[PDB]
Amino acid sequence: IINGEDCSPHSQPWQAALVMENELFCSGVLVHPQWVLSAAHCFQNSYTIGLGLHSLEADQEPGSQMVEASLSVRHPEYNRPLLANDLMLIKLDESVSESDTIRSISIASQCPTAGNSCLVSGWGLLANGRMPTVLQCVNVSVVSEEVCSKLYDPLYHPSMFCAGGGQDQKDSCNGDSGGPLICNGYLQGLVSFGKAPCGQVGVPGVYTNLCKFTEWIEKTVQA
Amino acid sequence: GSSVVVDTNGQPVSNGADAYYLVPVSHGHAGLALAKIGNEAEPRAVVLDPHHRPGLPVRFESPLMINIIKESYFLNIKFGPSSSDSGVWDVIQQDPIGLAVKVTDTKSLLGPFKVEKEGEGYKIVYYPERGQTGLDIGLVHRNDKYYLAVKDGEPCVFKIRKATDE
Ligand SMILES: [Cl-]
Repeated sequence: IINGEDCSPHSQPWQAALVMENELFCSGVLVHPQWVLSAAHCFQNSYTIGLGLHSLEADQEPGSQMVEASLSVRHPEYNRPLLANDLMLIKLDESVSESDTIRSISIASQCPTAGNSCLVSGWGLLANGRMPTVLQCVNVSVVSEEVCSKLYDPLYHPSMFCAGGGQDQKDSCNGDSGGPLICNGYLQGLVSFGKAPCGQVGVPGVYTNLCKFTEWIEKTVQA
Repeated sequence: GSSVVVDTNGQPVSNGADAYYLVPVSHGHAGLALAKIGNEAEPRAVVLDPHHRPGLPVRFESPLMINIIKESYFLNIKFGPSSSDSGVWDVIQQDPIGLAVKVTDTKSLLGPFKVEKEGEGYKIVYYPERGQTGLDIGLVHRNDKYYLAVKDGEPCVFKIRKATDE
């Protein structure tokens, strides 16, 4: 997260850390007690998932859980066209007990509103190119589809939307993949891709447009 | 595939942040360099030069907001620092080499290469138009130089060494 600040601890209790050999490589979002939504580009054959975290050291985080997951389902049209449909559902080996620090979030049914200010959170790179010790939060604003397509055609697809690109240089960055973009109290997007470097004035980042997938998510979780 | 690309220390290769040497598994005595091709006055073709080891380091870049690289990702490959796009690889028809690896100073959001497991290391695969069919990068010997170029079925196999000597 570029030009953000430490999140208030446990203010984003749906945040999931996907870790590999004790290092974070992506985030995800708890959307049901047994399911984590993340970007399909973060797919692995198995996962270790950290819930209830603030720092990434579970042995310093009361209320946290480090849980295993074997099964995940990429959206069937992931990467056709290239970069599009960038979501997957990870089934935890067991359902978690929700608490004030581990909680699912509802998915937006309505698609993004151009101009609206939203929140993105993650443990990815800071402006100084270092990794933060605790979860970071920043606001970014949704850009119109007209501007998103102008900047990103031929790779813009309505399974995506753009946010950020302000004078404020607020942005997501590498290591924030798969984490949440929250708008007006609901999960609206997942961090997906963008033009490097992060935090360029006039260049928004691209997020998975989850309003397009509510039926597939519901069906997958129920099946 | 879903496999993470790793360096010679077994650590994931980063997305752009760190540079790495492509060390040929059976040519550790040689390394990547720029050379002249055709009638060009400036060296813009990529060769494996027996006089430079480990050679010019590269960075592997994907637009995805992740800090590791998987074998399935389309990549840009470039010489030089993250901040520069003057060393970006592309594959360009150039007689009599064939489809030669060359450097250019422009970069697409999504590059045309993948890094794929092969033998004891990895091969570089070029996908024209970022389609489904990949062409292996190997060596073409012309004008006393070993150019990196498409040589499908005869890839140059590399290990990837993090460039912490600099
Ligand atoms: Cl080595």
